[PDB]
Amino acid sequence: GVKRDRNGKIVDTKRPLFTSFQEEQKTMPLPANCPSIAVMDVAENIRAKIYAVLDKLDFENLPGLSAEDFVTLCIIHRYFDFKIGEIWNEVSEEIKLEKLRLVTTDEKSLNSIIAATENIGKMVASLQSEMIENQ
Amino acid sequence: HVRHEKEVLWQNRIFREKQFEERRLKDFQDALDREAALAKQAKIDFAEQ
Amino acid sequence: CISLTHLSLAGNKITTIKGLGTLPIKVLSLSNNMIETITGLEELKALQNLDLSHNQISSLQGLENHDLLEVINLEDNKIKELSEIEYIENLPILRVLNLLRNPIQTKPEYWFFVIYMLLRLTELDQQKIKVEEKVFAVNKYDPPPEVVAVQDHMTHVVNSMSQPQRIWDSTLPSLDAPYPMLILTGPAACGKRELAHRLCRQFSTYFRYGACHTTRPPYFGEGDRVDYHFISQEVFDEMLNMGKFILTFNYGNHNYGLNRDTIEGIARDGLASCIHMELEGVRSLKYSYFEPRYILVVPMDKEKYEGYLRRKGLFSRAEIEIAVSRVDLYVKVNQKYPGYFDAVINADDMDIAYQKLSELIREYLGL
Amino acid sequence: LEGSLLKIYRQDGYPSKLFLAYKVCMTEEGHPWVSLVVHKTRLQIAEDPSLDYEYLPLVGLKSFIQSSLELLFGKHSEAIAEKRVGGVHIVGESGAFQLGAQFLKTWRKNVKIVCIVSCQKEQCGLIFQDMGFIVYEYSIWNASDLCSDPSMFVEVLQHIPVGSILVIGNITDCKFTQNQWTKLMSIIKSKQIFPFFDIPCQGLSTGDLEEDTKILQYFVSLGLEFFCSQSLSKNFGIYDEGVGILVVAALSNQHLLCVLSQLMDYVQALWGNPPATGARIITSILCNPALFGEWKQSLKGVVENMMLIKEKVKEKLRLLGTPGSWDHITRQSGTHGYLGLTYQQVEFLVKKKHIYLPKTSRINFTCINARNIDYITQSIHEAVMLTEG
Amino acid sequence: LEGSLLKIYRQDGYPSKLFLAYKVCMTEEGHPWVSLVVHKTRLQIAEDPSLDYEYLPLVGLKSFIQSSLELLFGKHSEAIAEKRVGGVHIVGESGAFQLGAQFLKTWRKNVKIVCIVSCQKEQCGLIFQDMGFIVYEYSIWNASDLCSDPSMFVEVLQHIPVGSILVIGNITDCKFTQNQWTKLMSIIKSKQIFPFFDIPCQGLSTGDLEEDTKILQYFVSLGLEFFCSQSLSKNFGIYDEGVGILVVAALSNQHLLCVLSQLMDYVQALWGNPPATGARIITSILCNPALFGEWKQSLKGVVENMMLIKEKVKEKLRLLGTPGSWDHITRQSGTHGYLGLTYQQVEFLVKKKHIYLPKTSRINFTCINARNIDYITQSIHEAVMLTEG
Repeated sequence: GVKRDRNGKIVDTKRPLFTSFQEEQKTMPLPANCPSIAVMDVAENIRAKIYAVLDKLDFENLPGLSAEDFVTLCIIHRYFDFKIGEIWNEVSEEIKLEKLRLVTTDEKSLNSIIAATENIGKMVASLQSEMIENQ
Repeated sequence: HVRHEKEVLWQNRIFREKQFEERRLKDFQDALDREAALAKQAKIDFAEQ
Repeated sequence: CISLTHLSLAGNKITTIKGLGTLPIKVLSLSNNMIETITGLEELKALQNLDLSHNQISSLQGLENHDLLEVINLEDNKIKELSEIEYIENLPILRVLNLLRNPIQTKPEYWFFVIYMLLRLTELDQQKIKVEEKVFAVNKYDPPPEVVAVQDHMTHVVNSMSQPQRIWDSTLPSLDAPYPMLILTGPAACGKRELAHRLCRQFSTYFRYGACHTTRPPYFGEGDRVDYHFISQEVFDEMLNMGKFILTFNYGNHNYGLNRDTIEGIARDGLASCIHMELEGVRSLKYSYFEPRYILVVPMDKEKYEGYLRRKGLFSRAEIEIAVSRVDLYVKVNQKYPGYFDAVINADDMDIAYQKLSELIREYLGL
Repeated sequence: LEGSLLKIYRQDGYPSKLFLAYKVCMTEEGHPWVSLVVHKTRLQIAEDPSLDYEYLPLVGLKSFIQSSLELLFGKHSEAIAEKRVGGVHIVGESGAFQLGAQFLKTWRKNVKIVCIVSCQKEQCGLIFQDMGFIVYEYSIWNASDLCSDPSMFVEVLQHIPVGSILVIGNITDCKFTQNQWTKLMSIIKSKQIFPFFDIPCQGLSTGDLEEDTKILQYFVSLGLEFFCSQSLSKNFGIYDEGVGILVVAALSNQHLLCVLSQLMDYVQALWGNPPATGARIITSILCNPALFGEWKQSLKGVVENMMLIKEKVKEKLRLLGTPGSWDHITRQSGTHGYLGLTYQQVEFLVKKKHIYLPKTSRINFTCINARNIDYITQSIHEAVMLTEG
Repeated sequence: LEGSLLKIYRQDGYPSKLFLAYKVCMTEEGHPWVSLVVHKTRLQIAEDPSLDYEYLPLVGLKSFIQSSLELLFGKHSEAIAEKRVGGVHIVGESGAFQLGAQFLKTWRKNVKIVCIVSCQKEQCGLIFQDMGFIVYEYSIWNASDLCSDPSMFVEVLQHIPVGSILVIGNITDCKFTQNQWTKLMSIIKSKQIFPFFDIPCQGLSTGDLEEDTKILQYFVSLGLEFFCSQSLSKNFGIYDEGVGILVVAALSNQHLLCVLSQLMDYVQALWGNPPATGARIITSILCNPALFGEWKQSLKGVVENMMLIKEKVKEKLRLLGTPGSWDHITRQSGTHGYLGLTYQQVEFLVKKKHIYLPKTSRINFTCINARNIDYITQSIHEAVMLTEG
């Protein structure tokens, strides 16, 4: 359910990792024992495991360089940090509906986190366009 | 990680609860201390007179 | 005129006020005058309502001698200094204050500083000082114990996050059996660091000491990168700016913090870690999710610790009383809070402390 | 007092006498149930060299307060902070009732109407009639289903008058649905009923601390106003401590402070300072994750000790030929429940087998053990034979 | 309750600020002093962590209650053989009155009247009148004596109506003379008056239990109907745990049984079950002869320290030339004693010297030590000369 263009280019800098399931899901309290949105995926995915297996084999210096390889390598490399960012973003969105008011000290750390995440996403999109131009 | 820190700063709402808790401690004593001093003002006025 | 309960000379040419002395002038309105000082008024104790607006008054020390002064009005004057704010703070009855149109009125630091000092004020420049506003001014000036600790830890998290990261060796997959970590907190060098070193001596196959960092150059007797990471203040600040700090604590205007890589290096092998900790660092640690075994090491004999620090030599005169006060504070905090620390051991004798630590470790791991 | 039942049980020379009815949670050795974490925490507490010898706080211990509020109002509760609930570190266990009675006779003296379950008649009536409050009964316990049936509670919804002091006993089995619950509160709010709760055994009533008072969390989420009593030293293992907590619930924020302005004078004129040393074990489990977990599997062992042993005893009764599968025994929540045995069967137990129990056939299932489980099943079985027919 | 003294002392920033009324038992430095037996007491409580934690009944763990019974009865007298005397577990600083005043009001229907001391009314009679009572007052804390004075006491005794109750509270300042004992007895006999006593600081009112109870020993030898209010949270000093007892005397065994039954009912109402931690902590020091004797010796030493502080304050105030009599401080007994200060001296101390104490100035002299008392007396002398001059 992850969407790209007609060639495989990233189309988002805020939530590009949201699949169809994340998009159809909203912010509500979870069921009694049903796992969260990420738990079942992590138990049943091979997404974050490709990052680990590439790390086992020297992630950044291997033969077979190309545009698609560059795009996928960058996506998989930044996926860990940006997925942590997305988890804390969905935590913030749930807090938006919690109303269980927290101290404003929690707001500034979240602001810094989302600022860094947005900068990372925008630079990743620019670097996508940059390798496309290179090829 | 931050869920724990989210809950710890939820307990900082006790400080936010302490905001008015110690206002009460002072709002009815910042008036009595002013009122307590008025007890020594009118007793010597007519006494001197 | 001893019976003079009120006096009013507004709009006159009063240069300086004299002669009044101890008159029971409860209300004094002297606006639109040429008043320059506050002389003569200081003993007007019965003066609760003072009006000196549209005047030429600058210094206000002496109106604070009006132990009953409740309302002060000095709008449109030549007041510029903030010392009178501390002076009028000593008024337990000052409830209304007016300082508009003044040059002092231009620096909102005056505004929130009046709000902070004068918690007894109910009104400042014709507004009512609010409930949350006074402690907002509190959190604008002084750094709160738990709240400055919170801000330091949040800034640590912000700077550590803002850089690329990696799966840490200190984070083990086993949730209920993670990397074994130990924290021994207490006053300044009460042997708790020596206790940790002794633990690494006997339990060499179990533990390995973790050295805290510092902004301070190497003091004599302390091994570099073994007791403290004696780096400069600039490197200390930078390696938070580079995303490697999670905590700090300040001693003698020198900050001491923990780099994550210190835990990563020891956890990279599998042997446990032991680090001596301190109050501000403990606050920053408890605000975090980190899971060591919290241990407070305190010598209850405050006089013995006092003499020990005085005879240690490397400390000046004032460095002993601070540590004694910290000892007492730790004792009170741990004796008042149930289920607070995982363990607390005496530091009056290193031998009994180490015996207690050894039996605690043996009952922990079932050795 | 009428302590003579257990007293003559103690005087009973019958070796196989078994008072299976004293409500406190047991080990199978006849001791009140203790856990290893209790002895451990007693061991670490023994290392305290110095003392803070001043009066203990009256609001309660911070971790203890947080635990009490989250158990009685929810892990995700909002009424905890803005004084829509209450927690007061009272003396003993009946101190909450007496403070509430003082508040009633001071402010709510205009109402002398009390609506309760029949099992709470004498219990709460002692305290209420000590100040003149009239008590009215409805038996929401079922003498046929041998549990608390929701149906006569939906009838009691019409039975209850307006604006009474509702004392709640064992409503766990009165399992309404969520819409039925909403109808229940719509009836209550239309009658201005002010309820009074008491949860001294949270954790062992249903096996989960949340499920015991989950209906209470949903009560306070609607803005209800009610008092409550709570104790946790019982189901934990340290029974003898006996220091409870008064729990308030309301909507207005400043009114609780106004009530506390008088409660302070009350508490000063009544005791002044209750103890909290025993509560250190309580927090030692309820705060740390490893001890919380270990004591939770200890609780699950206790769960197997009553309700799983309930099932095994029932299977043994079926094997012995006891008519009817005593499923209501397993269906009764908590460690205590009526058997439905008549007077002439309780008397058979007490005389022939000297298995003592109150006249209402309400035994305590934590007293059931696997040591002489054959004897217990045989005693119940022969009671059924010789007294049912 | 405005506990302004300690809180303002803690929140003050003056380096030479000094508090003279620490709420608990003091060293020469301001620490929560304990007898050397408490360090052993904690160790000899921890030898039994494998307890099953059996409840405390309405009577409680009668080891503690009985030990305190022989305490307040006197381990030296023979009032027990008269089987007219009993006692009941109380909690905190007020349960003794909560039982005794309630019983006296309820069952002495013809006697709703008491003549009390006004000075110790703040501690005794406020709880006494909390049980719905009508009280006459003798304010024997004379202006000249600045301590409890038997003169106006016996003067009010003369005008006491037939069928009243007499209160002799924590006013050991009135070490009533033998002639005053006989005059009191003669006035009581002609009117059938019921004596009442309150010593919340046994071993602290004068130093030893027997000296605190000297006139109490005389009354016990007389064999009268009297109650003995007491709070072991203040005499032994478990202010944290907060546990004590009340003692009743009557003229027959059936009356004593009625007292015991009514007080058990009042216990079931007020707290139901007494706490165990404080009870066992008190037991550990009461039952053990070594701990009990050394506690008595050390408490006598602390009381003599208090007396030394009183004498030193008096002598330094008279030496510096401070106006007014000063032997009134030594006339006062127990850790509580006035200084006879005016509002102006107190306000000057609070403002400039940051020494906090009420106008009555009933300071705990164990707080003051021989190290800072010189500066304290100099500051008081300065306050008096600058405010009263």
